[PDB]
Amino acid sequence: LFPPQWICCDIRYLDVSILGKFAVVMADPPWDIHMELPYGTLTDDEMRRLNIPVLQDDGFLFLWVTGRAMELGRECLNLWGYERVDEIIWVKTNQLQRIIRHWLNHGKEHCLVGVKGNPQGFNQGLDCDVIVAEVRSTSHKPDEIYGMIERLSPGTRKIELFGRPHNVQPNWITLGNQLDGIHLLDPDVVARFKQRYPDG
Amino acid sequence: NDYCQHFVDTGHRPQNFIRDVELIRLKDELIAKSNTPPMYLQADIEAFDIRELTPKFDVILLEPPLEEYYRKCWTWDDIMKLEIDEIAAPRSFIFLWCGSGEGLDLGRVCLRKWGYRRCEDICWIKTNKNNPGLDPKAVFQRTKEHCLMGIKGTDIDLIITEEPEIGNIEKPVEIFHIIEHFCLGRRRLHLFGRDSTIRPGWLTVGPTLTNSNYNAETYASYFSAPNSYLTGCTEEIE
Ligand SMILES: O=C([N][C]C1=[C]N2[C]=C([C][N][C][C]3[C][C][C][C][C]3)[C]=[C]C2=N1)C1=[C]C(=O)N2=[C][C]=[C][C]=C2[N]1
Repeated sequence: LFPPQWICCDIRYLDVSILGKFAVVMADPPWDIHMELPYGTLTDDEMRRLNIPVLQDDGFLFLWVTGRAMELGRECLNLWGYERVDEIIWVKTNQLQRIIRHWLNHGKEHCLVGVKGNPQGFNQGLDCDVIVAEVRSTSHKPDEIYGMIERLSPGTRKIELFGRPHNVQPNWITLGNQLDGIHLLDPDVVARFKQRYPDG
Repeated sequence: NDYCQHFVDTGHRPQNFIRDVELIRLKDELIAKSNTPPMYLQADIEAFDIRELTPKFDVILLEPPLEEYYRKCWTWDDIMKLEIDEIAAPRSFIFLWCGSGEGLDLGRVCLRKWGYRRCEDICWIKTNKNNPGLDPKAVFQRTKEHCLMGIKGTDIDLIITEEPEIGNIEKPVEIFHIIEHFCLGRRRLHLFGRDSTIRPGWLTVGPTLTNSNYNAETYASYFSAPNSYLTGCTEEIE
């Protein structure tokens, strides 16, 4: 196990190649659901043009979706050269395990699961595709997904895009523009960073 | 509590543990007052000029028998060839049962094809309380089915029941409750319905139906001014 690493940055301008390859990529991106939202978004093009394909030779993508981002994420996920093999739903329960509140109340959140290439070693079929968990936070996923994924690919390198500070977990490099600076430890990335960003 | 971490220990799906699974009673009774007689037509849909159904439909429930449902079938290939656009009304809805495999994708392709945009994704979440305990492509044990809701022209999104006895192909009735509570129109069609699903306010059409009562002129007669427009939730008009 490897302590949390992270890099505050615009995930539009960064040279993700320096970081190499991960068995698992996850993103909870700030989609341009045109609500005039209370945080910064990416346009569709920005998302399409995201430099995902560089991060994995083989392995899995965990992409969170919502509203129209259910259609666009599929697009993004195909354009990035993944096939979707699973769609995890999160069921939001209160502290008493009752469900919580577009023609219907949304009681669930969706996380598409993409595969790329021929991945091996994975304990496929260990978890099931429903997560039942309290809405402890505001706009965040549940800790349960880091559980499910480590059980899936134990001990491998994993990266997270648009991860905010509390999403930082062992084995996970977290990229995002709301992280407290840079914290890196894998010397082979330290090496590759310094020379690519000679003064950050 | 990690109910995924638990399921792994035992085989009790996280959904096993969801406790509670000003009444809407008038709405039910107004649905009931408005409801047409049930109708049904035994028909080989593949072998069946689809345009032989009228008037156009305010709502459509597509429950086609997937290869996967079993561990004559329809492939997404076959389903996608249907000409649903041609019997949907200008302002029309559709509820398409998609399974949990390719259907979550190919059904969206279907919706766009027939001129729908998906505004809701409804999940049937199955429990294994009576049975604590996959296709090769899959990564996780699959424990839900999806119904996609589509709109053409300008209650929660979950259903919790026990996993049916395997090979029993039926979908929770709750679906009808959700449709009927939207008050979308009285012109309602169930494709690939069975004898078992026949229901007042619905035209069931499918190959396995053992009897037919359907007649276009007669059916049409049920929506002749002043009944054409009604919600299904309104009163009738003397
Ligand atoms: O770090 C960045 N974004 C952080 C981040 C991630 N998200 C995710 C959500 C959506 N939550 C989804 C919920 C529903 C589904 C289940 C899980 C929870 C909401 C807000 C949010 N802010 C960031 C990096 C960057 O380069 N950049 C560039 C340009 C503009 C913005 C921008 N932003």
